[PDB]
Amino acid sequence: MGPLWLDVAGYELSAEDRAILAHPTVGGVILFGRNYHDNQQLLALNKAIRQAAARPILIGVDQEGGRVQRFREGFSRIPPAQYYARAENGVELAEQGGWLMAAELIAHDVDLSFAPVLDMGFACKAIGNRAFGEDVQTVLKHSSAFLRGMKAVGMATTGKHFPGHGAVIHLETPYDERETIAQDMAIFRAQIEAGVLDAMMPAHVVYPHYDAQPASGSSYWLKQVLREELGFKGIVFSDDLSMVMGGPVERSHQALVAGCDMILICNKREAAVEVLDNLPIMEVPQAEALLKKQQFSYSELKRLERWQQASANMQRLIEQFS
Ligand SMILES: CCCC(=O)N[C@H]1/C(=N/OC(=O)Nc2ccccc2)O[C@H](CO)[C@@H](O)[C@@H]1O
Repeated sequence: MGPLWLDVAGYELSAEDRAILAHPTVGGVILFGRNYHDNQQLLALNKAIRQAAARPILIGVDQEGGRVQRFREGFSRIPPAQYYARAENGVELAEQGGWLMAAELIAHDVDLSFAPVLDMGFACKAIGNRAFGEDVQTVLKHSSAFLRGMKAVGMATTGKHFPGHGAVIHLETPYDERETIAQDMAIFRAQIEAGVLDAMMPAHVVYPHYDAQPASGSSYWLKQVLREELGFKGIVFSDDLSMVMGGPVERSHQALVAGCDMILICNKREAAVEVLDNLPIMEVPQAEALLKKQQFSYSELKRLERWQQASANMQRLIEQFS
């Protein structure tokens, strides 16, 4: 596995996608709604991605529930992360949501969902009900549940958006000017200390009190804090670098230098090709810890009472608070 995550245009691999997936700088494919028509087509696409690469490769998607669930039709609908703590058995339901989301992805040959959201509060329009709660204990309590469900089916976990995007309220980059973000960061600290996060995705947010760089490209945030002060041992992602530093190669290089193990380039095939063409090849062997640890089909999954219940329970929960 190489450092680079990239994406494809549609439902099937093109000739160019195939040549791209063969390149050892590629380490993963991130999927979107546009890569999804139906269950069968998705299996077919993921099998083609794995064939084209002819080596282990990661397949990921933003499947959080609520406002962020790329694959809905033919899947169990997963509620907004916010809903769990609002039920009377929020921990129980949040673990069901996590296991169910992860289990259905796996049934469809997807390695991981980029989740859970560990941001605190609902006031940032882009986060909103994607957050588990509005205080440290509600977030920890309910994200841990969700995260235990992911782990139970053998899916690696990615906390986002480090060090916390919950308080972001007119430049190329959002700002959070509080002189302390200790509570937001405490959430991330507890999950790291508990050893439950396989990976971390940082926020594209500047915390001026702390550092001039958006956290996603910050040596302070990604190395001094994330590694040194907090002891994170897992995979650090960058933010989407297709969006100061220079062109794609320099941006990719600054992200890697800053402390990312893997970099994402979405929605810009020519920037990705420029990076494939020009970046020296590096291996990211420790990204293999992100490959799903289980294997099964959807109809095997549906034979579990655990599935029959989580599925009915998630639909019920969505109805309750919608
Ligand atoms: C903006 C709130 C934080 C967020 O939603 N970040 C997501 C995220 N956001 O991406 C962008 O905002 N990209 C972008 C923004 C402006 C210009 C160009 C790209 O990308 C990742 C991969 O898809 C997701 O897993 C992240 O959770």
